Amino acid sequence: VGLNPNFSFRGKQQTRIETFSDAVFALAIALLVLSSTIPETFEDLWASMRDVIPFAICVALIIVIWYQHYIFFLKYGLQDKVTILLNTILLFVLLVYVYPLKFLARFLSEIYGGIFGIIETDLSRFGEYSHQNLKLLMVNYGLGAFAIFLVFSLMYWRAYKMKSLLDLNSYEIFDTKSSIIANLLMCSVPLLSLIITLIDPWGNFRTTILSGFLYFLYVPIMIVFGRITS
Amino acid sequence: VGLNPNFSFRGKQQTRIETFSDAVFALAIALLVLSSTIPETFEDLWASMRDVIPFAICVALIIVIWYQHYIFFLKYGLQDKVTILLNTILLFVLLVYVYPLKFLARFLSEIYGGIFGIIETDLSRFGEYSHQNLKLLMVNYGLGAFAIFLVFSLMYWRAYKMKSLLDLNSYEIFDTKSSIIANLLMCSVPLLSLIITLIDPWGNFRTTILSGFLYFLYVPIM
Amino acid sequence: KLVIWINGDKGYNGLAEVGKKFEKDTGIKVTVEHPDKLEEKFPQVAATGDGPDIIFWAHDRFGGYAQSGLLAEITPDKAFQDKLYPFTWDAVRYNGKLIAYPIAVEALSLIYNKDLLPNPP
Amino acid sequence: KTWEEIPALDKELKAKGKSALMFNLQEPYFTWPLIAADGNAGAKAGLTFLVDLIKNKHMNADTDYSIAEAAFNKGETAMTINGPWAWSNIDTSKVNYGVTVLPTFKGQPSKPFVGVLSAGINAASPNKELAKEFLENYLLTDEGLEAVNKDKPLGAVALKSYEEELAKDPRIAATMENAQKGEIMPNIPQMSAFWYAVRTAVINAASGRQTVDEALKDAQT
Ligand SMILES: OC[C@H]1O[C@H](O[C@H]2[C@H](O)[C@@H](O)[C@@H](O)O[C@@H]2CO)[C@H](O)[C@@H](O)[C@@H]1O
Repeated sequence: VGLNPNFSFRGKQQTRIETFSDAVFALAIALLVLSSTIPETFEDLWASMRDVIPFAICVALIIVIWYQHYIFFLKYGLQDKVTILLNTILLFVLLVYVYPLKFLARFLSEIYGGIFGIIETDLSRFGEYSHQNLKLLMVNYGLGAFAIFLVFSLMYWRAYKMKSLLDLNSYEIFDTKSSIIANLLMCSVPLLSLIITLIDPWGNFRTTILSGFLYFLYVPIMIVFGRITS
Repeated sequence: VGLNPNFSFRGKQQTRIETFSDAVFALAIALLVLSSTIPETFEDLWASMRDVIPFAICVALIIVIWYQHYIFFLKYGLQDKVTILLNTILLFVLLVYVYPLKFLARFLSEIYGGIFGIIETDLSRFGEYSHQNLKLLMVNYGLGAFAIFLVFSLMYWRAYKMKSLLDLNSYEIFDTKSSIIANLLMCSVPLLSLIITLIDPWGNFRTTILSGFLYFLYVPIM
Repeated sequence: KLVIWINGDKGYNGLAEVGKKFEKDTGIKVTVEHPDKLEEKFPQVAATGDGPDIIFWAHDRFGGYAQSGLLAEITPDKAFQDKLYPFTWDAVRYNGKLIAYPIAVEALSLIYNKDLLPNPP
Repeated sequence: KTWEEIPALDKELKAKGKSALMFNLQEPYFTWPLIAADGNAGAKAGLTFLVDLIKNKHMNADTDYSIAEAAFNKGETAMTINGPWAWSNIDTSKVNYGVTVLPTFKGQPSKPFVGVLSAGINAASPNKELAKEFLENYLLTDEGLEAVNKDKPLGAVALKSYEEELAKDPRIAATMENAQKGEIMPNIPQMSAFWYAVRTAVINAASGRQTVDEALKDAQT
């Protein structure tokens, strides 16, 4: 049922923090889709169906965050001020990046649409694709991703700080320690793009290519950390 | 209380996946209605009252999905990655067909309104009803319905794959197997309309007319 | 004395509790024995000596006993016959004669520790 | 989490008719972690703090194993310093207890001495082979150590087969945490004279006879 067979799930009962959180995750994925205009004609209907690829990418991304949230609150059943604070920071970041994700997802769907040869529609709608704007694109979304994983690391550290109060066993202590490392390692990749973009070594699009290409190198580093624990 | 007296309901306690899901079903049916503009004059009010027939159709359709969801999570109490994945795909499909259904329900509510003789308002409001558009319509809402029943079949198959972990008895195994068949049989009707509209045997409205008729004979064709 | 031979991995204590209710309603003793290698000790002892009155084993060993003449033909009335599944009676039939009473179908399964292994092979 | 924040906590608790920390001050094994937290300059720092606790009336002068144990189990003190063996008596009482890392002193951790409970055979015994049988085939077995452990906990057993059961216990985790922050005692013959030197030194400074500087002078000799 769960991630670890040695973990004793303290948060099987639903709480207010989790109920509130569920609404906000639902509210996020739901308003991402339902923020669109209602089709009034066949032309609008076909236009609206072009949005499903961008939405699928966004939704997939948000549930992945929801899953990590579900697992944390399941593991520790925490409900204190500091957990509430860190939880709010998380939902706050999520919320401010919902509509920007809708944007990024639509933009990248057009770029990848052009490449594969499915469509040939204009990108002038997005408003001047300049070096400064494409750099700010990385820095923005990179700063968002870094923060989410940074907060997950802080949340696990708060549970680690309360290990004795939570009666955590050697397996659970190890999991908690590994979960901190995992989230800091996850955060490192957007932190590395963001830094590369902010320095801008090449002074041109090359910077943005490299910054974007680091997301493709998540998979190998994740495998190293997974292999080390096994 | 439940569907089967021989089934032991593992999901009587509410979980996060079910709470999140409930918000999204509510968020769907609620934003379908409340996506409309607030009437500022009687003219705007009487217009939003025409919209209730399509809303009733839509709401009825969404709770039917919510019911199937309620029964699945009640039966197995599942909460694993794969169940989360399949559950997300479902809510994703739902969410994409909320505003499209608001449109189809309005589109049919106008056509069927004209037939019965309740109203006599135009269908040019819907912007060219060409063969390709009315074909694409049946391919769209047919692809949506197929993919919702397809997902319900996958969800029941995931429970069947975990039969021993869930300690399912002979009655429960039978129910699970029957629920897979039911959902694949439900999915087959939209899969047929969709294939008819795509192949297009007649090359004219004879195709689209049939594609809509296969849903009216859901029970008999099953 | 009513003597029954059944394997030691089965429920002989429970079979004895049935035997204890039999003695209350009749007066006959019902001892339940579980000797080692009873499947190959029965056809040697039952042929020559007395051995048991009733022998319990999977149906596969009974055809050999039937050919050798070590088992009485079973003659159960329709009403008793009807209480058991007709497929079960077929397993206890050798050359159109019922050679035993069917009790239960047995098959090996994979028994696993859910704590050490939640999703077994 | 720190030793230096106990006086504040004690002021808070004494108002409500409760002590903060009560532990065995007579036996030096209990006071050594605080003394050895920094280290000499480290022993002088650690002991002066311990002396200031008794001088500020936070701890009693003649606090022994029994009155400390009893006070914690009764629910009079909020904290105590003890080993695995002490847990069973707490379980007997109706006290929701926790076992955790020892407090830090001067930022650095308090280094508790680590002991390995060990069974030795007396050289002047005729039953040497009978004792070897008992120790190997009956005591140092899963079943054997279980019996001892359900009476009064042994701590982290030396048996390889007991790793899973040890790891499932939160108190063992806290014990291993402190054991890593501490160090294993050398077995050397001088340990006896050492322990006696520390036992007197701590008692003299606690009661109010010898100074902290003069305690380490007499102890190093
Ligand atoms: O107090 C000094 C004393 O400490 C250690 O003894 C411990 C013993 O190891 C524990 O098992 C526990 O019972 O308490 C004893 C102290 O009260 C040293 O092992 C010993 O040499 C030394 O005298």
